[PDB]
This record gives sequence, structure tokens and C-alpha cells, in this order.
Amino acid sequence: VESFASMLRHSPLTQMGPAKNKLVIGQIFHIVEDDLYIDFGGKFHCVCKRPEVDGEKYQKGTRVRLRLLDLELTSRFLGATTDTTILEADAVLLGLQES
Amino acid sequence: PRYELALILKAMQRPETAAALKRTLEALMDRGAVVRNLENLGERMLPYKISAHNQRHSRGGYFLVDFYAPATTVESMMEHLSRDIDVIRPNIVKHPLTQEVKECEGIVPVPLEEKLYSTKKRK
Amino acid sequence: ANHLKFIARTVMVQEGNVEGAYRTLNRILTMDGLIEDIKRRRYYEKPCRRRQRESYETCRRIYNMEMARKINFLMRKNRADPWQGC
Amino acid sequence: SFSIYPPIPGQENSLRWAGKKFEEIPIAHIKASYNNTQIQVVSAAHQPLAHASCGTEGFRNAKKGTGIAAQTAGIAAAAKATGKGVTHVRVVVKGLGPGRLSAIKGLTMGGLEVISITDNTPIPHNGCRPRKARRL
Amino acid sequence: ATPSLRGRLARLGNPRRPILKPNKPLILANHVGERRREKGEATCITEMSVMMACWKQNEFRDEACRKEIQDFFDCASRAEAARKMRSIQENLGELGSLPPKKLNKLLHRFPNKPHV
RNA sequence: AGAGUUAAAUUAUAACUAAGCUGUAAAAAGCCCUAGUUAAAAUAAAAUAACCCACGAAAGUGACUCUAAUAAUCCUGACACACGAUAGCUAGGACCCAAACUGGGAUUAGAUACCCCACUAUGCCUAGCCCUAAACCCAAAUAGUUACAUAACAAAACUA
Ligand SMILES: [Mg+2]
Ligand SMILES: [Mg+2]
Ligand SMILES: [Mg+2]
Ligand SMILES: [Mg+2]
Ligand SMILES: [Mg+2]
Ligand SMILES: [Mg+2]
Ligand SMILES: [Mg+2]
Ligand SMILES: [Mg+2]
Ligand SMILES: [Mg+2]
Ligand SMILES: [Mg+2]
Ligand SMILES: [Mg+2]
Ligand SMILES: [Mg+2]
Ligand SMILES: [Mg+2]
Ligand SMILES: [Mg+2]
Ligand SMILES: [Mg+2]
Ligand SMILES: [Mg+2]
Ligand SMILES: [Mg+2]
Ligand SMILES: [Mg+2]
Ligand SMILES: [Mg+2]
Ligand SMILES: [Mg+2]
Ligand SMILES: [Mg+2]
Ligand SMILES: [Mg+2]
Ligand SMILES: [Mg+2]
Ligand SMILES: [Mg+2]
Ligand SMILES: [Mg+2]
Ligand SMILES: [Mg+2]
Ligand SMILES: [Mg+2]
Ligand SMILES: [Mg+2]
Ligand SMILES: [Mg+2]
Ligand SMILES: [Mg+2]
Ligand SMILES: [Mg+2]
Ligand SMILES: [Mg+2]
Ligand SMILES: [Mg+2]
Ligand SMILES: [Mg+2]
Ligand SMILES: [Mg+2]
Repeated sequence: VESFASMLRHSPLTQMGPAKNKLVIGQIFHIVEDDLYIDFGGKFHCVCKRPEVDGEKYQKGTRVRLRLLDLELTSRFLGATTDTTILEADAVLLGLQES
Repeated sequence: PRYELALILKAMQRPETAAALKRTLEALMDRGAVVRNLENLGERMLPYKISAHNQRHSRGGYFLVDFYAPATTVESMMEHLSRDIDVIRPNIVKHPLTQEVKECEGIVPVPLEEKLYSTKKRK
Repeated sequence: ANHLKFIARTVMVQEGNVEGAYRTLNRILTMDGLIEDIKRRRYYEKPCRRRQRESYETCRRIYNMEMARKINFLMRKNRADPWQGC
Repeated sequence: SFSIYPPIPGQENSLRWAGKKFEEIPIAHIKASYNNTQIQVVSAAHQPLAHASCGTEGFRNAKKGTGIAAQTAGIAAAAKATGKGVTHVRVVVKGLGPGRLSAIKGLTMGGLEVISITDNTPIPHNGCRPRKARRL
Repeated sequence: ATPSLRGRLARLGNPRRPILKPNKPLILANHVGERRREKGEATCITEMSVMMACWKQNEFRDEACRKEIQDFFDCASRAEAARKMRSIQENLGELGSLPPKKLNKLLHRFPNKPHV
């Protein structure tokens, strides 16, 4: 049997460490016209805008390259008890699942 | 070095200049001062025009005198400098190099302040 | 008055358009806070009545700063919504 | 890098208007007070060539406040000045009042050519105390 | 950056003495301030003045100067159409931000929490 | 707390120049020994920095420089001791500007007010008093805890 702590210690999400400027692989599970909703698998999906190069190449099911900025978007604001969640993470688009 | 003397002097020719400096450091060495160094910063056109000894000056020579002196003294030298006919403005500052450099470790980031207002379910 | 003249607060109009250059100078003074100071200093304002100003200004600046930030943070989610009419 | 505004008093800058140095170009003092405006156009040599006031232009106690009046004074001022043959003017506005802009425009529209605006408005570094505020 | 609120407010803990005395509690509100309607100036004043001078010199014969007059009406039409255009212009907003309706919905979607 | 110093502005007072200048919602009175410009001491007050939050027991303290200098191996404590904003009082200086009072001018039914214009005690220094404030952060000092817990509102609740 594996102890949970072990599963944690050896996971990729742990191995990655700090979120900033990480190079990640992600997948497009939903599309609105300019906006592509990308699960890179972390917790929350990020959002992207379809680039000018090869517009029609990015579709639902497509895989993508991401530069992960922040694992999720949050801050505390004036006179707030708890901080405020966007329920998304911040990422940038590089290229599409360059293979 | 302990004290620093910013001499703004009436712009003259070389001999007269030499005279002025010489007698200045003489006065200091008489009040008990140990002179380290003399730094001529040039003759500049002053940032603004300075009126002293019934003469309104545009330009001036700039000098820096580092020296050690006893506490009691500084007043005396200031007086004898103010009296002087060719000093276009005197001053004496604690020499910059006594003041320590305490390392900026950097910016200690200030977090938003919480628990200002009570928790109230208002509206 | 002891300083050399015409170096301070001086714009020189380019391509002969005056109105533009005046707008420019105005933007200078108002950027540095001099207009608010002239206007402040037409009459007097007593020390107490001044700290009140200061504090109201600074509170208000804090509020507007924060609210600005919050707005520009929630900006993303202005995007047209995916899940509509679920 | 074109038109850096503040030309230095050193001679490193050669730019001529009517073949004159920037030091030699006429200074038009504009004074904009809440109830008044007055322009005085003076030589680089400080010999007054033109004077126009909102009152000297025949407006009266209130109405002389307005920007209308300002441009009005500006025109005739630049008339008197043009009479003595000044092409170009570096302007300085003193005070902050209604007829700032209006009068400056008034010099141009009045056929007088403007190079520079500089604002000398007295700004106390906390010298003399102002008169008390009003309602109280 | 936002001005430090640490030690500013009068509170039981604080060893310092007060800096800010807020009139209204410092909390981000949910809604946002409604747009501020801008006021007008006197329109056309220039051409008005020029045409005045003209009649003064010309003893008020309107036939003597067509130019000042036609330019005057040019300004009047520019003014009226500027008013019509600033009436339909309400899509203006901030020109690069969003109208205060949008901000207010959006702000109700991620409200600020005082309580709990 | 001393001692020394002045950048901006302002004022005397001259040189020119124009007849106005000031002043409000609008005016009037007021001043033309006025106004703009160019010069320029004293006195007074210390833009920006400060979106900082330091120093003092508090009052208070933010132009510059130097001298002196910020009690207590640190619990509480008076009717005792020493201080204590402004205003005020006594004597002597200072007087740019402000300004109770007062005199003009408007406004008004009236206007002993709000607006305008002058000008004074007074703000300034040196020495001596007076000892009051919404002297309020209306929240005592010194150690603690975030357990228990919402009269209301405000700056959340409590031990010793
Ligand atoms: Mg609340
Ligand atoms: Mg001068
Ligand atoms: Mg400020
Ligand atoms: Mg100040
Ligand atoms: Mg009262
Ligand atoms: Mg303290
Ligand atoms: Mg206090
Ligand atoms: Mg309140
Ligand atoms: Mg003393
Ligand atoms: Mg001076
Ligand atoms: Mg003067
Ligand atoms: Mg004067
Ligand atoms: Mg008015
Ligand atoms: Mg009269
Ligand atoms: Mg400030
Ligand atoms: Mg403070
Ligand atoms: Mg101590
Ligand atoms: Mg004790
Ligand atoms: Mg007292
Ligand atoms: Mg007193
Ligand atoms: Mg007096
Ligand atoms: Mg005097
Ligand atoms: Mg007076
Ligand atoms: Mg009366
Ligand atoms: Mg009545
Ligand atoms: Mg009223
Ligand atoms: Mg007087
Ligand atoms: Mg005092
Ligand atoms: Mg107090
Ligand atoms: Mg209070
Ligand atoms: Mg009490
Ligand atoms: Mg006690
Ligand atoms: Mg104690
Ligand atoms: Mg407890
Ligand atoms: Mg209730």
C-alpha cells in the first residue's frame, strides 16, 4: 500500500515547485470564439486568446504549450476577511503542443 | 575625517585665491584643527546669485576642507569665516564618512492591514 | 528671483501651435501639484482644517487605489460567458 | 530629438528668430488676476513697448474679468507692439485667473508671433500669510 | 502601490496615535460610483467676438462682412451637431474601460466580504 | 535648549511706462504717494519631499548647520514635585503680512452679521506671569489570552 504522504512527495505538482515561469503542457476542453479554456491539470483551468498564427488549428481537444504565471488568481482587498478568488489560473500561450 | 568645510569663494585670479585658502587653513590650524585635505571643485557659475559683503556674485570657486577639530571650536571658526571679506558662503558639516552604511536588506513588503473593522453581516 | 530667468516652467511652442504648448505647460504644473497649491493659497487654511483635508484626501486615495486594483483584477472575467443558459 | 523646450543661456544653441538670439526676443508679461488682466510687452532691454489692460480697453468693474476682455486687451496690445515692430514674443503668465489662455491667444490672433510660454506665478515657500477664507 | 494602512487607524491595539480618520469605513463597496456628467462652457465664443469687432468697425452693415458671419454659423452647426453627437455618444464610457453598469454586475459577481 | 545661516514670496525705496488699480453674485466705497516692469535689506513664515508615520511624558514637533541631549536592569502610585495648545496679563523691543475691535461700502424690513475696504490690540523676539481646550484616539497604567462571546452603534471580546 502507498501512504498518501508518499503519493504527495512524488507527484509532478510537487516536483514543479514554485509556479512562476514554469513550462507546462495543457489541453483545450472548451471554446468560445476568441477564448480557449485550458486545463493544464492543476486545479483550475486558465483562459487564453487564440493567436493570429494558425487560428483554426486550436480546437476543442487540441493540446497546448503554456507558460504558467500563477497557479491561481487571488488577492485580499480593502476591508476583506478572506481573499477573493477568480477560480482561474494565470497562464500565457506559447505554441500548440509542439510535437 | 571628522568635519567638512564647504568654501564658496569669490572668483579671483590664482594668487589671490591661494592667499585666501592659505589664511583660511591658518585660522583653522590656530583654533586647534588638524587639516586632512583640500579639494578644489572648480570655479562654477553659482546655481543662483549670492549677496554677501555688499557684493552680489554670479560665479564662485568651490573648496572642500576635511579636518579634525574639538567640539568647543566650530563656532569660533564659523565666526572668523563670516567676518572674512572674500568668503562668498561658508559652511561646516559633520564629514559624510562618519555616517554608517546600514545595509538596505531590501524592501520589506507591506501586507494589506486586516482586522480593522469588526465582522458584521450588514446588508 | 536670484535664479537665472526663463529656465523654470518654460515650454517652447513647436510648429507655431500655441494652444498645444499651453496645454502642455498646464499639464506640467498640474502634474506637480502647483495648480492645487495656487488655488489652495488664494486664501488661508488653518492647520486643523488642513489635517482634515490631508486625511480625507489620503483615505480617499487609499479607497480609490484599492477599488482600482480590484476592478483591473476582475477585468478578465468581463469576457463573454461560456456556460450560458445551463 | 526636436524642440527641446528650454534653450540654455550658454551659446551652444544656435536657433534664431528674425536672426535674433532667444535672449534678445521680447518678453510679454501677462498678468491674469481674477478681476483683471494686463499685458505689457517689453524689450529684452526692458523698455516697455506695449501696455493693454482689460480696463484700458474700456470694459468695466465686473465684465473686465472675462476671457472675452482678455483676448480683447491682447489684440490691441499686440497692435501697439507691432507698431514698434516686434515680430516674436516669449510670454510669461503671472497669476492664475480667467484671462490666462484668452490673452495668450489674443497675442497670436492679434498678429503677434509666440515662441515660448513660461509660467512665473509666485509660489510662496511659506512666506507671507494669506488673508482669511470666506464665509466664516 | 497602495498607501500603507498599518498603524494609521485609531484602534485599541495601536501604540501610535491616529493618522487617518475615515468618515466612512474603509471597505470596498460592491457597487461603483455612477458616471459623472460633465458640464458645458459657452460655445462658439470666438467667432461671436470676431463678428462683434467686424460690426463695430463697419457701422453695422451686415453686407460689408460675409466672412465672419458665415464662420459664425459654421460654429453654430458644429456646436449643435456636437451636442447631438454627445447625446448619442453614451457608448463612450471611459474609452478603454467599461460603463458603470458592467462594473457593477461584475463586482456583484465577485463581491467583497466583510462578514464571517 | 542654545548659537549661527537663507531659497521662494512679500515690502520700503528708486528707474521707466500706462492711466487707471482694487474689489465682489452684482456693486459700491476705497486708492490713484496707483499699477505693470527692473532692481533690492530688515521682519515674518517655512511649497515640493509626506502616497512618509519618526521624535517627545503630554502639550507639541516636519527650511539649513553645529553644540548640548532624550529618566530609570523598566510593576502600580497622590491633593507632593516639574511641565502644560491657543487666547490673555506685565515690562521692553519688533511690525512684511494677517487680523478681534472700530470706521467706511453694500446687502437687508432691520444687518450691531455673512460679502467689500481700510486700520488696531494681537500674533513675532527677550524676561516674568496665567494654567485653561471637543487638552478627545471621548477608549487609565502594567502583564497577558483569542478561550467564552454578538443589547444597539462605534475601534471585535476578555482575564489578572
Ligand atoms: Mg461593518
Ligand atoms: Mg523682482
Ligand atoms: Mg499632497
Ligand atoms: Mg507647509
Ligand atoms: Mg465658528
Ligand atoms: Mg510614542
Ligand atoms: Mg492624540
Ligand atoms: Mg464620523
Ligand atoms: Mg532663545
Ligand atoms: Mg528674498
Ligand atoms: Mg517686487
Ligand atoms: Mg514692491
Ligand atoms: Mg467674483
Ligand atoms: Mg468709485
Ligand atoms: Mg502635503
Ligand atoms: Mg503626522
Ligand atoms: Mg527613556
Ligand atoms: Mg511609576
Ligand atoms: Mg499655557
Ligand atoms: Mg501669547
Ligand atoms: Mg501691529
Ligand atoms: Mg519696516
Ligand atoms: Mg493689513
Ligand atoms: Mg459697519
Ligand atoms: Mg430679509
Ligand atoms: Mg451667505
Ligand atoms: Mg498696516
Ligand atoms: Mg508661539
Ligand atoms: Mg490635541
Ligand atoms: Mg477628537
Ligand atoms: Mg475626560
Ligand atoms: Mg494611572
Ligand atoms: Mg511608565
Ligand atoms: Mg483568555
Ligand atoms: Mg438590533
